[PDB]
Amino acid sequence: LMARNTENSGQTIRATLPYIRSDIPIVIVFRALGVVPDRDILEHICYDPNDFQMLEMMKPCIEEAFVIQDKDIALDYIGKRGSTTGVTREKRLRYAHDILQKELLPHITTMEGFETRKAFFLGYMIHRMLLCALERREPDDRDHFG
Amino acid sequence: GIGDTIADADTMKEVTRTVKEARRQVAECIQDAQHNRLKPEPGMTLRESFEA
Amino acid sequence: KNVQTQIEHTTLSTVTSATEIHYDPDPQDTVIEEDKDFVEAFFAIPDEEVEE
Amino acid sequence: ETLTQEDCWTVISSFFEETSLARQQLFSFDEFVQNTMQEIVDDDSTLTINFGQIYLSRPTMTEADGSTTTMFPQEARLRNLTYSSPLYVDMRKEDEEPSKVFIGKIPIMLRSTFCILNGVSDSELYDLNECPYDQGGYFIINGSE
Amino acid sequence: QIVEGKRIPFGFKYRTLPHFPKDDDSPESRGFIENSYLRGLTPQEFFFHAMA
Amino acid sequence: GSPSAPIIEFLEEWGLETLEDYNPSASPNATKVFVNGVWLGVHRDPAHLTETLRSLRRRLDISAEVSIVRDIREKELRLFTDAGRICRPLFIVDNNPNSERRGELCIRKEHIQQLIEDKDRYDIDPEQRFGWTALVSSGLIEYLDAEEEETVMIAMSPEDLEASRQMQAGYEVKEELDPAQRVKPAPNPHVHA
Amino acid sequence: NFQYCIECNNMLYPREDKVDRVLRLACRNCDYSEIAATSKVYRHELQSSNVENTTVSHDASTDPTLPRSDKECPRCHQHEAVFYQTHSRRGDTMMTLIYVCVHCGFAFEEQ
Repeated sequence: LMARNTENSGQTIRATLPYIRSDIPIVIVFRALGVVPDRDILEHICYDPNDFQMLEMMKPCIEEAFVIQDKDIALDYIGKRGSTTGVTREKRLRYAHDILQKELLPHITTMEGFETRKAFFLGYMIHRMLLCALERREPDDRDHFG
Repeated sequence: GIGDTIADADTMKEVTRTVKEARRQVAECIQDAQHNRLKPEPGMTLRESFEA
Repeated sequence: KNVQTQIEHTTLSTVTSATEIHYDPDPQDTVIEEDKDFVEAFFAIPDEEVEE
Repeated sequence: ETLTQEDCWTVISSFFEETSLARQQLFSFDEFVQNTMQEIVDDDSTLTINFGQIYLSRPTMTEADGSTTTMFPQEARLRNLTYSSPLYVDMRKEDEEPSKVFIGKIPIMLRSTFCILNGVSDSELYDLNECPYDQGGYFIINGSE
Repeated sequence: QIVEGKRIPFGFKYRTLPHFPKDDDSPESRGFIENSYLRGLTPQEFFFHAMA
Repeated sequence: GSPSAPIIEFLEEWGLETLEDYNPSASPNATKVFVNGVWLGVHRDPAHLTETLRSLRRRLDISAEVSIVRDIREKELRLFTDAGRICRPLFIVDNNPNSERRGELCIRKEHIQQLIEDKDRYDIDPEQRFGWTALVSSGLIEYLDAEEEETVMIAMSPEDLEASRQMQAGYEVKEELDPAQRVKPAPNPHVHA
Repeated sequence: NFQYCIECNNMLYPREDKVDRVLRLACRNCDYSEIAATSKVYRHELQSSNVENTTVSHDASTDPTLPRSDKECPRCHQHEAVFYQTHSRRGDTMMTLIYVCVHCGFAFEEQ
């Protein structure tokens, strides 16, 4: 999520998506399932009205996808396992699809034609986050046990 | 022995009296601080200066 | 209290709600959103250098 | 119609009549066995050689200058004997019939659905040098609990 | 009885325990016994004591 | 643990409970439904959906190890079943209302005497001296998960329940007759049933 | 309010109409350009609530684990009413303790 460096920039959110490799802004992954067009992406997260506050935080999030920008590049920015390999595109794309079917939210379903299901969960995940920075609830309790 | 632990019967009535007589002292706090008439301060906060 | 409130950070802590950005062309633009406006007009009327 | 406290016990006594102590231990192993395991071997039963269902076999022992006699713990244990049974998974190579080949040994947990005792009456536990109070829960690998 | 400088803490949910309403900021629940090791302690209490 | 399959059978099928999309604008909300964290479904009136599930555990039509949740503050209806849960056999109340005015106790002295008919056992078959192994098949005691507690409201002692029932119509308390004992919290703060 | 726009539903960037001198929104994806809806643009807000009506306890009556009042259900009609507060992390969000009837759902406040 990040929210420091009053100089950089506007409080922007990211992701990891194990087991490789770095940080990957959110819009990048929706655009890698079947929802590239904007607006629709926010529909999975929040629901206007709205409530721009909870959404606004997106501004900085989207900006991270101001280059995506479709389905090609998306899968592209995923070449980093790893132990030095690839060469380059086609291969990279294949790895991305594999990840989306085993790594990206491995439960739910590991079939093939079920990428629209994992599209909401992320929206659900990040729905929770927003509720806390805006100070709308409280951070779950690790005490459980329960 | 136990006897050394069991307070006088008469004088034990007056114990249970000053305890249940401090319920009323919370009643006048559990409900009186739902009408925003505490108040708080210092060190804060308002929920805490109630707990206090 | 002269001093109590004579050695505190202060700064922009009274605003905390807050900062709004409105786009207003002509130096005589507003709207609202409330009342005000009138005060602004009075400040401009005194045209003591407006042009500058 | 009111319900008294002395009754509650007369309820929760029933729970310990059947469920007993350590019931789940003891049960999280009574289900292994058959159980979910025959499907986990099928998740990777491939090789450019296929794995079938697996025959359930009671805990035995095979030794040189000896023979095939099943275990009878705890008359075992002290022979520092590990208390397992053999696994037998039908392998596929093609000759219609499978192959029933042995694949290592799996250590059984005393007093289970597939143990040497399970449904044995108190009067018959003694004969075997056991103790009607034991509630299982443990393994006797290498001779020690 | 206490704990980290605050009478029996809530959680789960908005309640001390599942034998109480919600928002029960009363002693008759939140860590606070009325009897001594003579009567002495009540279930809904016994635990509060053990966890302090 | 219990199979995660036959569980959705009683969910997608009933009812209606629709999967796939169903998001833009309408539905939500319209609350949702997870199962083992697997949010496949939207479902509307949770009302009918829950009571009817809970009655599946009381007949044992489904594994008795299943929890249920109704987070009326965060929406959702989480439904766990994966092994590793902890339980804790309780008594219930079942308040419609319908029979016996409003409440109250879900077991009758009858029940108990019947239980004792099996302590004297064995001496029969299966059948099977319904000793607890059936006291769940008869929706008397529900096993509660740790996360199921949140949505529930247990009582401590029957005496407390009886006092609350008498108040629902105004009934003396009688606190000047009790002798040295565990001074309970009397009477009962709100909490109607 | 800053929305998307028909054609290629996408973000909407701000843009002044110098010459004319008026508001006008647009997107960086296509070309669409709609008029403004208000002089306002962006707001800060240090925090002063975020619930107002926290719609809408529509699930309090079925909350066996909640307290209840006794008669006095402003409007509608009937007795019995569940209540509750807020309390979120910090405050001091006093305690605008609200309520809800069992045969309705009128968030009847109170001092």
